[PDB]
Amino acid sequence: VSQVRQNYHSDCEAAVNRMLNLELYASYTYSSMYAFFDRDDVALHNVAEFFKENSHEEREHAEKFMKYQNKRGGRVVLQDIKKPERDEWGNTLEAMQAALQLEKTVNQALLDLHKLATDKVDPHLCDFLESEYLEEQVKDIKRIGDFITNLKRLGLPENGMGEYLFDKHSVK
Amino acid sequence: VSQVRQNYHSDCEAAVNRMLNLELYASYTYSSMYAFFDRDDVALHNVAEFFKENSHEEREHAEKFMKYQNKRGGRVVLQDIKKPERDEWGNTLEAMQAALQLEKTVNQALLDLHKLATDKVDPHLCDFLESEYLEEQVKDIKRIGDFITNLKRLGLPENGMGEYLFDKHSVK
Amino acid sequence: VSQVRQNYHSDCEAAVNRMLNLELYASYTYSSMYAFFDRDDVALHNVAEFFKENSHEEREHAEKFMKYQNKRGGRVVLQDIKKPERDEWGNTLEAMQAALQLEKTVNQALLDLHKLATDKVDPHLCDFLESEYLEEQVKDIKRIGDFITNLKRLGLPENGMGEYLFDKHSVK
Amino acid sequence: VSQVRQNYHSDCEAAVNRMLNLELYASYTYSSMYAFFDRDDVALHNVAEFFKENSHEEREHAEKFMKYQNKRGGRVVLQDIKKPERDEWGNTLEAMQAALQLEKTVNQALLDLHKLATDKVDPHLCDFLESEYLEEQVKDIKRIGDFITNLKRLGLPENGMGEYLFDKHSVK
Ligand SMILES: [Cl-]
Ligand SMILES: [Cl-]
Ligand SMILES: [Cl-]
Ligand SMILES: [Cl-]
Ligand SMILES: [Cl-]
Ligand SMILES: [Cl-]
Ligand SMILES: [Cl-]
Ligand SMILES: [Cl-]
Ligand SMILES: [Cl-]
Ligand SMILES: [Cl-]
Ligand SMILES: [Cl-]
Ligand SMILES: [Cl-]
Ligand SMILES: [Cl-]
Ligand SMILES: [Cl-]
Ligand SMILES: [Cl-]
Ligand SMILES: [Cl-]
Ligand SMILES: [Cl-]
Ligand SMILES: [Cl-]
Ligand SMILES: [Cl-]
Ligand SMILES: [Cl-]
Ligand SMILES: [Cl-]
Ligand SMILES: [Cl-]
Ligand SMILES: [Cl-]
Ligand SMILES: [Cl-]
Ligand SMILES: [Cl-]
Ligand SMILES: [Cl-]
Ligand SMILES: [Cl-]
Ligand SMILES: [Cl-]
Ligand SMILES: [Cl-]
Ligand SMILES: [Cl-]
Ligand SMILES: [Cl-]
Ligand SMILES: [Cl-]
Ligand SMILES: [Cl-]
Ligand SMILES: [Fe+2]
Ligand SMILES: [Fe+2]
Ligand SMILES: [Fe+2]
Ligand SMILES: [Fe+2]
Ligand SMILES: [Fe+2]
Ligand SMILES: [Fe+2]
Ligand SMILES: [Fe+2]
Ligand SMILES: [Fe+2]
Ligand SMILES: [Fe+2]
Ligand SMILES: [Fe+2]
Ligand SMILES: [Fe+2]
Ligand SMILES: [Fe+2]
Ligand SMILES: [Fe+2]
Ligand SMILES: [Fe+2]
Ligand SMILES: [Fe+2]
Ligand SMILES: [Mg+2]
Ligand SMILES: [Mg+2]
Ligand SMILES: [Mg+2]
Ligand SMILES: [Mg+2]
Ligand SMILES: [Mg+2]
Ligand SMILES: [Mg+2]
Ligand SMILES: [Mg+2]
Ligand SMILES: [Mg+2]
Ligand SMILES: [Mg+2]
Ligand SMILES: [Mg+2]
Ligand SMILES: [Mg+2]
Ligand SMILES: [Mg+2]
Ligand SMILES: [Mg+2]
Ligand SMILES: [Mg+2]
Ligand SMILES: [Mg+2]
Ligand SMILES: [Mg+2]
Ligand SMILES: [Mg+2]
Ligand SMILES: [Mg+2]
Ligand SMILES: [Mg+2]
Ligand SMILES: [Mg+2]
Ligand SMILES: [Mg+2]
Ligand SMILES: [Mg+2]
Ligand SMILES: [Mg+2]
Ligand SMILES: [Mg+2]
Ligand SMILES: [Mg+2]
Repeated sequence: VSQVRQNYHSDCEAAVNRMLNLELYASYTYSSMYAFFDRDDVALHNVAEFFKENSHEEREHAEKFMKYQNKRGGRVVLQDIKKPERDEWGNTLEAMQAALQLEKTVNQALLDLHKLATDKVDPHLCDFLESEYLEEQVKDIKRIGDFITNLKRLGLPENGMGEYLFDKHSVK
Repeated sequence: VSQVRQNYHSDCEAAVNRMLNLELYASYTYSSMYAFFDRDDVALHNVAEFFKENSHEEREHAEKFMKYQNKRGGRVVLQDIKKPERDEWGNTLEAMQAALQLEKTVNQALLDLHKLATDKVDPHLCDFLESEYLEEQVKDIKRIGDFITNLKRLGLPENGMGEYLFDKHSVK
Repeated sequence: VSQVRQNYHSDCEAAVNRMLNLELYASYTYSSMYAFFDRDDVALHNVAEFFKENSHEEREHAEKFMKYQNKRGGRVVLQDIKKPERDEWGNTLEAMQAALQLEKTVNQALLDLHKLATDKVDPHLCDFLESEYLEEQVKDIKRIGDFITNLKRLGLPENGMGEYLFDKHSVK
Repeated sequence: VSQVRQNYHSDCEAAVNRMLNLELYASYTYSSMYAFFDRDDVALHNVAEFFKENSHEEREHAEKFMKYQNKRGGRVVLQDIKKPERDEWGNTLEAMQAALQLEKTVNQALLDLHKLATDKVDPHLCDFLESEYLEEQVKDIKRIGDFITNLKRLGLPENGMGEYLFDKHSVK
């Protein structure tokens, strides 16, 4: 019943709230990875800062969904932000593998929201996802995949010298 | 039979001409609102200038449809620009309510043209509407809705002090 | 057993993790207030931006506790970030009253952590709280109290003109 | 009997002189590490310069205690600066392990002086230690711990290539 609401299905409104939550969950997982790589017994500061920056990006993505919801006349409904799946992330390779799976989980949720928007004939929501989320996700998945290939080439997890070299030449 | 024409359905060509006319109609309605708020017995100059700027925006939107029509090899066909529904617009709240309904009428026509372009499998016309019209319409509807909420909060239509305050702090 | 750990009690390590969580909870509550004041049927954008900025400040406070934990050789342990107490915040006065109580809840948790650090004879943790958190909390509580006094003076919750005036002259 | 003396216990005056001596001892140990890494048969110049800079920092810390003593009306009493525990420091890992233990010895002496100042109700001396010494010590211990983690990852002491890489990418 919002005065601005036009062509905005209840199902899309709810799916935007769920997508908002998933972006916040992804942010929190990257915060955990930042804190792990900043541990004195891990101490890979460029890796830590890579994940801290990703945490900020995902929070920005969540805030853009809040703004979107209000622009369309939907109502932001928040739920708990679940803690990350792990308390410790092993090493740079294990963390990047977890980041790749997280990025693909977020991408699948964005693609599913695009399919719902398509089914409800919502071109504005389709354009928003295509213009503000789907290309960044493909770029992020490619970047992380490239890093995993390099970490395997550098002999992770066993090769500690390879892990050091990655921190000093791939994320400086 | 234009040498440039490719994947451009006659129905979409005609609907672009009708959409062009509606943009010119919207421009003319905003011109009327400008002239009303510039009356000596209305005298809300920042409100008048808000509507004058919207009149120019809608004329620009119409000219972009003329250029689009020619780029695709369609032919611009003009019809009369109907005078606005009212000769006088009451007060800032009544005018903003009329502007919200006008913006939603224009938005519905753009969404209907997007559905026709989708049915005729015209991705260029879909992209044009998504990239050049649909996001501006959502932003404009949100802005006007926000203003209506504030005018009601300020006690319009009865509260003349509230109307003055809006002119001096919301559209300066 | 961290190689850096010195004079850092397990109880203080755990209380820092709980304090981290409370800062994230406070951030999330301010995010909710931002989204509420950005609604088309609320539409107090300077109030919304005040709360959005507070949301960012509290996230920064949480990240500083993560860095602190690692500097001392403690281990960051994350828990769920609980959703805010309300889904809607009434009006500027109700939201500022909720913000004052939230700031005093955070302040009481910081004072309780300072008392634990005092009992465990941890001057570094005491100094950190005194230098990085306790003075900002007193300033924030004073600012919000001052705003509540002004909102009451302006006739909130009933006086919508007063609410408009506050948005346009106290948080611009 | 100094005209400036107020709330300055004899025990704190003596403990400041002992703390002064320990800072000079720490400076001298870092001087020894500088000279070791500058040897032609060691030749890790960035490591050498790291330790030379730490030697200067500790001398500055000692001079600040001399100034403090005089500000409070105590009297500087100097003792011999004992030569460092070792004449040669093995390799970058052995030296960093010795530096970590030295930093924790200095930190424990600062914490013990803070406890004495607390027992004698000397808030000025407490503030001085908290503001000028205790946070730098936590930062220094964290930095050295992080370096030790990286040197172990790089295969020290056996992996000479790892030692070279550290000199060229961690302390450049
Ligand atoms: Cl709708
Ligand atoms: Cl529709
Ligand atoms: Cl619906
Ligand atoms: Cl929902
Ligand atoms: Cl659950
Ligand atoms: Cl785990
Ligand atoms: Cl995942
Ligand atoms: Cl969905
Ligand atoms: Cl054609
Ligand atoms: Cl085709
Ligand atoms: Cl055709
Ligand atoms: Cl036509
Ligand atoms: Cl007619
Ligand atoms: Cl009329
Ligand atoms: Cl209309
Ligand atoms: Cl149509
Ligand atoms: Cl300890
Ligand atoms: Cl101690
Ligand atoms: Cl303990
Ligand atoms: Cl814990
Ligand atoms: Cl619970
Ligand atoms: Cl509620
Ligand atoms: Cl609270
Ligand atoms: Cl506590
Ligand atoms: Cl005295
Ligand atoms: Cl005294
Ligand atoms: Cl005495
Ligand atoms: Cl002495
Ligand atoms: Cl002796
Ligand atoms: Cl020796
Ligand atoms: Cl030592
Ligand atoms: Cl002492
Ligand atoms: Cl290299
Ligand atoms: Fe994202
Ligand atoms: Fe991403
Ligand atoms: Fe990204
Ligand atoms: Fe338009
Ligand atoms: Fe597009
Ligand atoms: Fe418009
Ligand atoms: Fe516009
Ligand atoms: Fe004013
Ligand atoms: Fe905070
Ligand atoms: Fe104190
Ligand atoms: Fe605060
Ligand atoms: Fe603040
Ligand atoms: Fe020192
Ligand atoms: Fe130090
Ligand atoms: Fe230092
Ligand atoms: Mg309504
Ligand atoms: Mg619904
Ligand atoms: Mg979910
Ligand atoms: Mg759980
Ligand atoms: Mg793009
Ligand atoms: Mg690349
Ligand atoms: Mg021809
Ligand atoms: Mg035709
Ligand atoms: Mg028409
Ligand atoms: Mg007629
Ligand atoms: Mg766009
Ligand atoms: Mg706005
Ligand atoms: Mg260890
Ligand atoms: Mg413990
Ligand atoms: Mg808690
Ligand atoms: Mg719950
Ligand atoms: Mg005490
Ligand atoms: Mg201060
Ligand atoms: Mg003030
Ligand atoms: Mg004398
Ligand atoms: Mg004496
Ligand atoms: Mg001594
Ligand atoms: Mg001797
Ligand atoms: Mg300090
Ligand atoms: Mg560091």
